[PDB]
Amino acid sequence: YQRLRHMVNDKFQVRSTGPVNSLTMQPVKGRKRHGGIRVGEMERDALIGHGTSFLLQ
Amino acid sequence: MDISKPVGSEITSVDFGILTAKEIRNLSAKQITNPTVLDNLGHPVSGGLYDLALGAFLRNLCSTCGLDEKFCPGHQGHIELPVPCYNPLFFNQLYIYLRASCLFCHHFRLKSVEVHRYACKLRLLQYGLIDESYKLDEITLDISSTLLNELKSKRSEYVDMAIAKALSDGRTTERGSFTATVNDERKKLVHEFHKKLLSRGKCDNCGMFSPKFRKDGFTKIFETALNEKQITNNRVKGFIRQDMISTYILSTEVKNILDTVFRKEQCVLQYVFHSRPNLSRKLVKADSFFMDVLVVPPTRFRLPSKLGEEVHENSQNQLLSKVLTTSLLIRDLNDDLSKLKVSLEDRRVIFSRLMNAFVTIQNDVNAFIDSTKAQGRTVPIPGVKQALEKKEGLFRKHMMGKRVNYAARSVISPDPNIETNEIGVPPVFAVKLTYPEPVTAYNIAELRQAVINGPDKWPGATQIQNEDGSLVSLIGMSVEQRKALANQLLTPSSNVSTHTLNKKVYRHIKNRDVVLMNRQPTLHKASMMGHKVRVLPNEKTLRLHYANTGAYNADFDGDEMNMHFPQNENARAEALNLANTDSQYLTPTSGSPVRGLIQDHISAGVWLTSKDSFFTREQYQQYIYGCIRPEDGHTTRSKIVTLPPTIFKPYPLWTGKQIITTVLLNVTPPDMPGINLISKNKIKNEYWGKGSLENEVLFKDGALLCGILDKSQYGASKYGIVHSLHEVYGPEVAAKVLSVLGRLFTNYITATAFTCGMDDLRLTAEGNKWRTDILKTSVDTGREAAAEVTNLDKDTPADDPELLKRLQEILRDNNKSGILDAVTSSKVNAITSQVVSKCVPDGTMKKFPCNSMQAMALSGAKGSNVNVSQIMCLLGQQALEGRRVPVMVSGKTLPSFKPYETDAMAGGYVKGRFYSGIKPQEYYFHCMAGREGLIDTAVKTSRSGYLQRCLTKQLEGVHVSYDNSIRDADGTLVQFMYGGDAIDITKESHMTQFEFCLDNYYALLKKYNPSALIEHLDVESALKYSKKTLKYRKKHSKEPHYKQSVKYDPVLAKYNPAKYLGSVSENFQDKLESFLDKNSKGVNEKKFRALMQLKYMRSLINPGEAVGIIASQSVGEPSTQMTLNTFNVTLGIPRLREIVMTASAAIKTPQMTLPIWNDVSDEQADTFCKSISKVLLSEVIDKVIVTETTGTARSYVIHMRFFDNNEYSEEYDVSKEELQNVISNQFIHLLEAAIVKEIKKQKRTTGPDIGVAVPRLQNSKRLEEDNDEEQSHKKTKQAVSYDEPDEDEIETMREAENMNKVQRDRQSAIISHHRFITKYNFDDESGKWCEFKLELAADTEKLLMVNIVEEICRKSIIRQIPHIDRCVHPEPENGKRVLVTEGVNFQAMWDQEAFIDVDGITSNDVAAVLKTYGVEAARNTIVNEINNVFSRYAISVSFRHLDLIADMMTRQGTYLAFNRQGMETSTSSFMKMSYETTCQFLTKAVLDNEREQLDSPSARIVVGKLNNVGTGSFDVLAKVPNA
Amino acid sequence: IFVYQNNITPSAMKLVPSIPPATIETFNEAALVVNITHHELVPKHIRLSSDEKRELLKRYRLKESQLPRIQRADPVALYLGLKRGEVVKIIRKSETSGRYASYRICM
Ligand SMILES: [Zn+2]
Ligand SMILES: [Zn+2]
Repeated sequence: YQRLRHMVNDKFQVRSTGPVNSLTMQPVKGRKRHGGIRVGEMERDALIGHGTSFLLQ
Repeated sequence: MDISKPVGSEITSVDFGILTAKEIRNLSAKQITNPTVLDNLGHPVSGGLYDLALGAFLRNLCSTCGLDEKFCPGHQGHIELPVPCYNPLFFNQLYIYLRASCLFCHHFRLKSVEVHRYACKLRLLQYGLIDESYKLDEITLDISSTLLNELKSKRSEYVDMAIAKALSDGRTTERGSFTATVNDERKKLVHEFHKKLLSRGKCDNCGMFSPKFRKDGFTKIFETALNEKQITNNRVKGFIRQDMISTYILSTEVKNILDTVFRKEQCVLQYVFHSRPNLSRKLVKADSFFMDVLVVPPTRFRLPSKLGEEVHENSQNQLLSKVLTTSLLIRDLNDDLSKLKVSLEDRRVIFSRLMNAFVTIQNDVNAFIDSTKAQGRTVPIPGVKQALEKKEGLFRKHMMGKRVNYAARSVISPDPNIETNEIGVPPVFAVKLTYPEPVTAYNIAELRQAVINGPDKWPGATQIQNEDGSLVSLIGMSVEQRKALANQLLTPSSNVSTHTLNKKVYRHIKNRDVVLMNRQPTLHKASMMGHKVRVLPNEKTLRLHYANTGAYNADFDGDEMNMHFPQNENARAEALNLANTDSQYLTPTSGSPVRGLIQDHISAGVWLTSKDSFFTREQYQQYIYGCIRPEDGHTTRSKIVTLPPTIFKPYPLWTGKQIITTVLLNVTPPDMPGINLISKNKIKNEYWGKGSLENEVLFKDGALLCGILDKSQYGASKYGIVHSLHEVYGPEVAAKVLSVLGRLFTNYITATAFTCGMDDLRLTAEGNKWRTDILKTSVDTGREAAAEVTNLDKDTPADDPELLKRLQEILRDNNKSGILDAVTSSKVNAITSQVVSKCVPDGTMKKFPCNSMQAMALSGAKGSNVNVSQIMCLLGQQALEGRRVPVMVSGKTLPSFKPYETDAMAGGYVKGRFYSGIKPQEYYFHCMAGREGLIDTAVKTSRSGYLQRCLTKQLEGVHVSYDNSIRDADGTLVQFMYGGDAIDITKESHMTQFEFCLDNYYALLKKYNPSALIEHLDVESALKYSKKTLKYRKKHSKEPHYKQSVKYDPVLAKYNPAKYLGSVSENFQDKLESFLDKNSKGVNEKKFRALMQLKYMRSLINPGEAVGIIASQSVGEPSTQMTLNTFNVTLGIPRLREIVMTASAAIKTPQMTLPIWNDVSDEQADTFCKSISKVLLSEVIDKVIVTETTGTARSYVIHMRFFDNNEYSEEYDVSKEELQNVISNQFIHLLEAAIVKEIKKQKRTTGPDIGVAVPRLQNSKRLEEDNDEEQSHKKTKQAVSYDEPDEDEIETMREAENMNKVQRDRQSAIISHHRFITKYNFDDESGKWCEFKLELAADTEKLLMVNIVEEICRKSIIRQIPHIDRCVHPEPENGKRVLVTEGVNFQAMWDQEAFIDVDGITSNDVAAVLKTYGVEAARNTIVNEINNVFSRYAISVSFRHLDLIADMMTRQGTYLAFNRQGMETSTSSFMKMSYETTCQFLTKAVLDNEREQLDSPSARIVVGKLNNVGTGSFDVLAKVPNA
Repeated sequence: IFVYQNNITPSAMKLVPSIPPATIETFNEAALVVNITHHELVPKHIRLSSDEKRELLKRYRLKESQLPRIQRADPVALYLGLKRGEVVKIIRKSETSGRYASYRICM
């Protein structure tokens, strides 16, 4: 057996309330910077899909 | 968001307009005049971009609101432009109005009566009345002014009357009615108006010509001088003026021209610029297109970017400083201009100084707004247009999608010990993710502990919010302070201003919380479900159960998942009751399951439920409690009930099947009876020995009495045990059964393991003998097939010289090699099938159930009988791109094989298996075929990302209304009923499973409780009507669809399905009645009818359901499975793109399906095929001999040697007479034109230019990245949207909207019609040749006549029916005798009534069908064609989705596609702005003076309003008792 | 109804909507060779009375334009001789519900 060099849990992150960009006032990008997880157009579409308006809000 | 902080005011609508200079000057906090931003020392300079009046900056307080950097919102300022500038966004429009106006009378050059006609039509369109706008054109009486003014009066009279009449009724409000069709009619007119405006040259009012205005890329206009004809026109029309009383043009001159024109033509422009009536009564002024000032955004939005230590200057301040420098310079130029003047004459310099001053400030203004409109500087600084469209745009990157708080990301790890509806949360996330829990009397105990525990001990609390609004962090505090604060949580509020409020505790995520689990790409809503939090100690990864693997399309290969923690109870309720996992058992795509156990559990079940599996009392009870724990709420009886043993004497023993009976007996409700189901298995009875019935799955009163349980029962498979349980007991019970079975099989696999080894791969000595004997016949097959394709009798030897010459002919042709490959492959594959059928399983040493390799393939746990046969028998023929192994120019498939070898092995046929090993030749051939697949995965530009993105943006608003109809976001009706029956796809499964429903009558009667409904519905109205429709339907059964009765329409059209029992689809009615007739079986046939009627009632789609998104997701998500290439017509994603994305009128493969009669024979139909198929001269010619002889004149003797007369007449249906006409009329005229062109081309360019350069013949690390290197980047990136169209889609978007006497007379007549021929003799008797002599001049010299003739022959058409290339006769499709055409022309086929049934002539071309047969026919073509794309890849998509998509494409009565063009006719400008060309759609919105009603999902997201779909489709009001 | 053979003069075509309330409809005999409403893909289109339209706009609380559209120059619209405002009832066979009544407004 061979052990592959990669440590897959390198992008492991958690954010409650971290820093925000001045213009958008939205969670700033950066795992190590206590950054936010992006909810993109597809996730927006999925939340519209369930008809789950408060989850989208 | 704080529930303690409610909001009383709300934005209902957004109005688009232009800021006036007077307006900006008043609201401005400070006038910006200085280009410097900082004084010396470091303080902001007064009158600069960092002035403190624009807000708090550099630890200084704001000089307007007095607040610091935190609380100061920032304030707007202004720059005073020394000269007016053209606003870049509205330059194109002001340009249109400048070119359209007269420079003398200062009216538009179009006649006033024609202008008034547009003003009238546009006024009537402000209100929703299109019919009246067209009826205005009917009002009709070089024409006198007294007559034309009466026409304007009569037209105005009709306009005022039509508005008042419609205003009296509920046809239009005072604010005016506005629909997409109304918008379409407005957009058409405003376009036609500007087109007519620009077309006029000479002014129709005063006959004087105006000088034409030209433009460049940048905002700058020039005036082209008039011609002498137009200058003399000004002179003669100069006297009539008295009785009534290229050069650059400055911005002021243009503004002054438009100022008077906008005053004089105010009446039409009032309706040209207002979408709805102008109730504000504002004047339409020209200065809206001009900028006399520039607003300076607050310092807050222009802060200098800080990256580590370096503080970088803001790019907007840089662009603004440039505008300030130029403004100070023009102020000096105007000051020097003011000084001096008596001395002038040379005024060419003062205008030159002015032109520079104007073009410089304009450029600085342009550079600030839109950089791609400014001059090149020696990458430029981005403008405000560029800021809104940086990449995807501000709307897409920061409005439609956003980075969120209270969310986590981690690699997922499998876990069978957690519930199927749960998520294993690492304690790392549990101590950081908190919920704002308000402290009350019922939860004071729970939260006091959390407060004491603090932010590092779970379940704790990170913070506490007091009723005054302040926050108290528990992070730095010790156990002593936390204990004190906990005893202060329920203290009464002293302040009367906050007595209403109560404290909040920001408590750690507990095991009772909801979380949103997401696995990207989120192709369908099942990839974003609600999971129950289960904090697992000593964990560093997110734990997920195997039942969730399908829906997320997540494999535990190092995948990543996003966890979202919603922060309010409304969001909680939604994630627990709507988006929760258990409510996502069935996908809305086909209504089939996406939840079930995957591998070990399937193999465990086949062993556990086997007859041989027996268990003692101790063993049996252990397996029960092992998976069912009453303390975890798994039971329904509060005591574990147990069945008696199946064996009493000698020893008490329980069967394996009894464990399955006991699990159901403890998880299903006691009040309801047991499940009754007769299903089947994947494992055939033959495997279980003689006379076994172990394939028949039998459940009688919730007891497994016969058959084992496969992937077909507790996997994600329709009509299995779990699905049957789901229909009878609900989704919560089915979820419990899945988790219970999941535990049982995990525990069973721990006590009784499952393994795979070499013993499972071996054949017996008998079985291996069969293998060698069948494969011994395969050696002959190679040469046999080679002798068949080559056409050689008695089967010639492998080394035959004639055969080897014949195989060479095959080698050089791609088609000939294809015939050889397909024949040899079919023959060797027949030998493969024989080996496999004999050896597996009757020849395997170890046999099922013990042969685990065999077991896994049969159970559906993993693998198939094909994989099993490659392992134990042979790999077979290695197929490469539909053919065999590639062959070299030498005729060798490898250097080891003989040239033109007639052997199966040489062609790639592998006799070897993976157990015994594969030979080096076979190894290399396997390497070829193995790689071939991975190459296809590398070269596959087709993506479902953009296709789904286009559908979802146009269908987002489309949902189910409370009146059961399918309505868009703006209330416009799309469908009158969902799929014409209003059924939810996630319910339409057992609705036709009548026998199932009958066997479970009392179980379902208890489920669909009618006792609490009988008082709310009607039991006869619809049932009586259903009989009346059935009566008239049976009367016209044999009659055609056009002759059918229209007296009574369907029962669903007249009676609400949720209020009237019996208002069911005629499809359901016919199916239900047919069951009661064909099956005569204490349930009556009348009481069963009522139950099924009630089942349909309870299967209705809920009002609010986003059927739009669901439809696009149901077309998008499965279109990912058809990314692979063809194994003629366009298939997969390219064909789907031709329909949905581009709605092409020019299809790649246009076809026509012609249904042939019964009286027309197979020979007659083939003769008919030839009669329509396009025939070329090339197709009938065998040889052309050109005898170039130069004498006296270049003589060219062209002899056309055709095939025999009877040969081409039987192959193309072409006569000798037909050939004569084409050569004598077309071919010679085409040949003469080609020779003349070749003589000119010879004398034009003598040769290529020597020394002069000619044109050349023809991310880097990313393209060299392997799949493990490329998927790792996708593994970490959280996608902005739906992939990218940068492939073929971008290039598709690159399209903007001795001779006889009779023979002598014939020759002489042809000589008079052709300039170069001398002789013309054609075979009239036999019809085999055509000879003609061509005479050329002595100066024409050398020419390549053969090559010239050749090219014209394949260009000459003998016979062709317009737009049709070839008509073929395929195999009868589903019993229907049809002919497939490679072209479309209905009117031509209409004349072939003797052969074709003109009422059944199908066509794939939607646009062609629309043009001839109408919108409803095109609509039916869309639903059929999209279905053909999915049915080919064996993908089932509900017609309810396709019908909705088709209805949306045909909403305008035309064929609209899901793209920028189709979208143009949509109410929401915000939806349009968030799709593409944000500034362009915004400009169109402002110019229309549009009101965004905020009714589209996109618009609501933009303004932070709750979406109107689902939970937002109503309002919640509280009932209060006191008066 | 005026059934022409090959073509009509552009000057003559202007005389068609010149005499209201009388309406003139032109048809090419080559285009009338086969009836389009007889085709399997063309459902039964029925023109509704001013009262039937009035009732439909009430049941669904619709505005004329808020309905699915049929072009005035659509082959079936030209067949039944539809005028702008006239609502047409379409009885279409579905492979999910069977007979289904849908509607379209001619604009
Ligand atoms: Zn301020
Ligand atoms: Zn004029």
